[PDB]
Amino acid sequence: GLGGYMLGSAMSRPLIHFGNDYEDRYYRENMYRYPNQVYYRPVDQYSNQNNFVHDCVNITVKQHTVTTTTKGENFTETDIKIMERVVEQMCITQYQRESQAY
Amino acid sequence: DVVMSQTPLTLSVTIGQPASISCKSSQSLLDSDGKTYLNWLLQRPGQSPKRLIYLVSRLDSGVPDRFTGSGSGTDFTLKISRVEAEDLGIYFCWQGSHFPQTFGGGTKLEIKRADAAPTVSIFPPSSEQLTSGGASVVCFLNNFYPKDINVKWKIDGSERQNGVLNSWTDQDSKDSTYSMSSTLTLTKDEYERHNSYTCEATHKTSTSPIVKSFNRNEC
Amino acid sequence: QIQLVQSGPELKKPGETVKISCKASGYTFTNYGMNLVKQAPGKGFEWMGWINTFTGEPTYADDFKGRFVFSLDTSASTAYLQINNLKNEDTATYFFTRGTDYWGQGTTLTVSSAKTTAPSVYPLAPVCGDTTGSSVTLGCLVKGYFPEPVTLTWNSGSLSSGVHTFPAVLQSDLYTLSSSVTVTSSTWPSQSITCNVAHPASSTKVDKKIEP
Repeated sequence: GLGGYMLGSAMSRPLIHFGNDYEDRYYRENMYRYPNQVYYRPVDQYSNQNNFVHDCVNITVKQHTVTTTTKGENFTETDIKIMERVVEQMCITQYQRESQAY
Repeated sequence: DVVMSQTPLTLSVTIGQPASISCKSSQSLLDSDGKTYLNWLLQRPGQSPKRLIYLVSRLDSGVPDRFTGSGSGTDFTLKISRVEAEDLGIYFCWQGSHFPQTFGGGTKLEIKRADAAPTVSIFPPSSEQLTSGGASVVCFLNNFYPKDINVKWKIDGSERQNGVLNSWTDQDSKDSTYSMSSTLTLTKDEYERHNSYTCEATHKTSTSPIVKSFNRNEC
Repeated sequence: QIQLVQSGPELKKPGETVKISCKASGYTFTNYGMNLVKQAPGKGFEWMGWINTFTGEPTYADDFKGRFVFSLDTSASTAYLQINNLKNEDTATYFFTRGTDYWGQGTTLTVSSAKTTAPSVYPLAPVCGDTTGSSVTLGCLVKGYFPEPVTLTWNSGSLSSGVHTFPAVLQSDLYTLSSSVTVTSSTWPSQSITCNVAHPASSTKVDKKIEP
């Protein structure tokens, strides 16, 4: 499950750009439904950024949808689409943080 | 423990008309994560609940714009701008914002339809039951409307209440009517001590009772 | 095809245990949290808690953090609700839900020292309106059984139109239920109309054709 995973501190949601003013307007009006912090394993447990990141995205996303759908939610193809993109940026930033403090 | 107060208990509406349902929680439903987890579900007769709206106003796929959810803090409203056949059933809110989650009492939504006199059928005890020393006289009063109805049993002309058990179905999805089942059970000894058995229904569609009866003497 | 199929009806004695299961399918099991709801007879819904399908960690509402256990068999997409040291208060129908949108059919649990009593099924043939409307109504009477629930169908489920199966009624310490089916004056006795019943609690299943 979440064995050995740490909850990172909250951060600003990354402003990810989409050309169509619709998806943008959608991410903006829906980011409150997405995470603003992530789950990660100590960085000394990965060989590179891509491994830390891939692992971080799957865990953060999963935990988020199971705990939020419990209270009442619905994540479409678009919601998942957007979430993985945003969480990935946050995971890469969480990576920078971890390696910087080492 | 947040208490969800849903009103009204029942609603009777004409197709095409609007319907409003209310859910007020004892405490604010704004969750710590900034969201407001207020859900609206629909439980059709015989079916298990199905969610129509989540997060106060978001529609689940398939749900018509006819349905809208609004409110915030403690006042929430489920609205149907134009009600219709398929909508009949029990509605209720469910809040997931605080531990423990709580449900509203529910609002039974009745869809009005033209009046229908009950179809009445009376059944003498089955042979196989008269061998066990018991006797049951079953009477069905099916597909009527409005729901208000009253059944009365008479043995040789005397009203009989002892031993009567009734059961009513919810509003039907197909023809939106109601049905009733009334069963009079007595001992075979007694059953054989009387002749005519009558089932009388008092319903708006008739000023005089809608009777159905038989004579034990198979006459 | 998103479905939650819960285990069947249960009859237990005060003190025994029950492990109710819910087999899920039609979606990614571990992406949705699961809730457990209780509904006492004629009462509203009561939230028992939830399970994190990803971590497996269960969380119980105060009234259930004593004798209730929520578990999973992730590989099989199955959730479990176990109730230990059963009490009469535990009598009710329990449901598993996918978050807040989908529900299972629910499973009815009865806890009482009383012993299972199979139902008696009597057919019901006409004797009134012959063809004053060309319609025919027949019935089937199920009485004196314990406990809830029972299952009824006409001709194995091949006949579900013009059928009315009413809610069972607690007579003494026994339930009674009836059902009726209306058909065209021709269709009967021309064709066979049989009544099907099953009382899980008492491993019972019976039939009873309807004849003039």
